[PDB]
This record gives sequence, C-alpha cells and structure tokens, in this order.
Amino acid sequence: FVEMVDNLRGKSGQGYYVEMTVGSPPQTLNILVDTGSSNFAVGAAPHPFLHRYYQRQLSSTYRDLRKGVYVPYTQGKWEGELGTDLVSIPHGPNVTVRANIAAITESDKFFINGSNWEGILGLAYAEIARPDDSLEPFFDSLVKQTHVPNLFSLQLCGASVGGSMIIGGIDHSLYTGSLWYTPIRREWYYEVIIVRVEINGQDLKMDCKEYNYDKSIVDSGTTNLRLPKKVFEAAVKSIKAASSTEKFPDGFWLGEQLVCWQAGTTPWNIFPVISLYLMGEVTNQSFRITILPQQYLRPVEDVATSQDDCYKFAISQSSTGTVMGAVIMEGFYVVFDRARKRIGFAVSACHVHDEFRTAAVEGPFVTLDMEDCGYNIPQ
Ligand SMILES: C[C@@]1(c2cccc(NC(=O)c3ccc(Br)cn3)c2)COCC(N)=N1
Repeated sequence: FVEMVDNLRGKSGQGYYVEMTVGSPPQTLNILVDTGSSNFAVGAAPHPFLHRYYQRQLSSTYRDLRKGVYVPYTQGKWEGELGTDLVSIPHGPNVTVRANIAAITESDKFFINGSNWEGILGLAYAEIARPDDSLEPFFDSLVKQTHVPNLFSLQLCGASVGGSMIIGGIDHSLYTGSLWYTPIRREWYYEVIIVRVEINGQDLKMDCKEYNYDKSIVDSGTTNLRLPKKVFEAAVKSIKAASSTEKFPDGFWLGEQLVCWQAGTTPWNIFPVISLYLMGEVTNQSFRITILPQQYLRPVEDVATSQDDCYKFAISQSSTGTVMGAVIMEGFYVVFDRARKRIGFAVSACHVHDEFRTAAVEGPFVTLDMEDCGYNIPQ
C-alpha cells in the first residue's frame, strides 16, 4: 500500500484526483475520485478547460459498445459514447483491467477551469450507473478481473491538496486510534444512517429519520456537508447562536458570500463543533465523528484577497438527502468496506486541530429509543 500513499492531488475546493491510464498505448489522465457516482467518464474531445483528453482513435484496444449516454446533473451535464478499453492506475495496484468508459463528447458546466482533472471515477455501485445498472462500474471490474480485495480507503487531506486512495486494503500508517464501522444501508450510493446530531454538545432534538430524509450518503465528489432543509435550518440557527459575538451577512449562511478576517486572525473558537452520530454495527449503539470549524469553513484561495483569510460556509441545504462530502471526509480515514457492507471512520494522520480542540471518532454510545432512523423501510 505504501506505493499508493500520496497518490491523490488537487486544488482546494476543486476535487481530489488520481492518475490513471486509458487505452493502448496508455494515455495518462487525471481522474476525480467520486464515491457519489458510478460511471467512469472521461473527456474525449477538446474543451477550453481540458489540457488533454482521451483519444480513442489512438487506442487499438478500444471497443465501441455502440450506445450513447446522457447524464444531466442538478448543475451541469455531459453526453457521450460507451465503450471499453484497458485501464490502469500507475500509483495504485499493479494490474491492468478492461473496463467500461464513457467518452464525453459534449458537456455543459461539468469540467472546471484549473481543476487539473479530465474525467471522473465513479466508485459507487451499479444500481446508480447510467444508462442503467447493466453497465459494470470500474471497481467491480477491477475486483472481478484481479481478485484484489473488495474494499478501498480514502484519506483526503485539506490544505494544493493531497491524500491517498488505498485500493484493496487498509493502511494503518494513515490513521490513529480506532476504526469505527457503520453499516451500508443499501448498495447504490454508499448510504448510511445518522442517528443523532449535536452542535457544540447540544442535541438538535429531531426525530432521527429527519437526518436521513430521504437518504444519507458518503460522497468524495461533493465539497459540502449538505443537509435536509429542516436539519439545515436548525444547524444554522445553532451555529449563529454560538458565533453571535460576530454578525455575518445572510449571504454567508447561504454560501453566496465570503467572510474574511485579517490573515491569521480567524476567530475559530466562536464557531461550534458539529457531531454526527452514525449507526453502529450493534442494535442501538452508535459512534460519533466530530467536525471542527476548520472543516466547515472552507478557505477560498485568491491572491487578490490575500491580505485576509476568507472563507465560504461549506454547509448547505439539500432536497436529495444528507451528503457527507469532503468537509466531512477530510481529516478522517474512511474505509469503504464493500466486502462486509460497511463504512469505517478513523482519525486521519493528516487531521484538523488547533491547540484547543481536535476532530474525533469515538464511541460507543447507546440510545434507549428503539426507533429505526432510516427514512425507508429496512430490509
Ligand atoms: C457526478 C457528480 C460530479 C460531477 C462533476 C464534478 C463533481 N465534483 C467536483 O467538482 C468536486 C469539487 C470539489 C470536491 Br472536494 C469534490 N468534488 C461531481 C455529480 O455531483 C455529485 C457527485 N458526487 N458526482
């Protein structure tokens, strides 16, 4: 695994990517690591924001599947053609596999200027693959063709950013303390269950099904912690109360505006810690992961504003359920244990902390109320 350490790069707020090769002879591309989708999709035609792209005419091993694919997102969309080809991860496991590839021929608001990635590696399950669940995702092909163990782990390290994707195992050098596991509720997204939320120690006191309306997922391809409307409004109220010694524009709380302080003077202590309690592997047991403001107040690098440190509020409202994005994942080592249908969390070797508070993963906690917190009926 040591050879896989530090194999992720990126720019803050732009996405963590890993180097891959496609085709024969191999064409190198940087690929966004995305646990919230299930297609391997790469730019395959020129684009102003792309420095390079997949040139299929140069790959003898490309096979056309003679099928188009159209993928709209809330923001942005792309269109392309399906095929298969040989794929490798130079700083991953030492194998080459044949995998499905969506060649992106047209796109809108998909590629990001200066992000330095040219495609996306969807690491979730076939159920949410496009055009449908018959298109085998990359990691499924990897496991079937190489018998590398059916799990991977992600260590995303915040501020240029970096990290590690360990394919096929767990690297103990990347975390401290204990690994705590929460069950994968359903294999489509990496869906999990949140059973309690506290902000600076104070329970939001909602029916726990609200936390998972209509699902909660772990998503390396989303920046923010995204929360259902009801939970979001409660969270903002609590954070506002905690930080009330300073008043910020409403635009800040909507993520429409930055807040800035003179470089080095950010008042971290007036912002509360957020604790997310995740369902444990035993009935009505849970553990919590705790989030510092250094995680949910994201610095926006800009030379023009650099007399100051300026931040975006990286918690936002969702109508599609909770998303535990990078602001949650950064500073933790997150194990996607597909074989045992569970997600593990531990404190990352590259964790967030000032001299007063430290991000944590800890437990066990017990709850009397026997209610299932899943928004849908369990199976
Ligand atoms: C396919 C989809 C998608 C499409 C295009 C770009 C992205 N991600 C990013 O640009 C990005 C930026 C910063 C950080 Br930290 C993580 N990711 C994600 C749709 O949105 C949800 C999802 N998980 N994947």
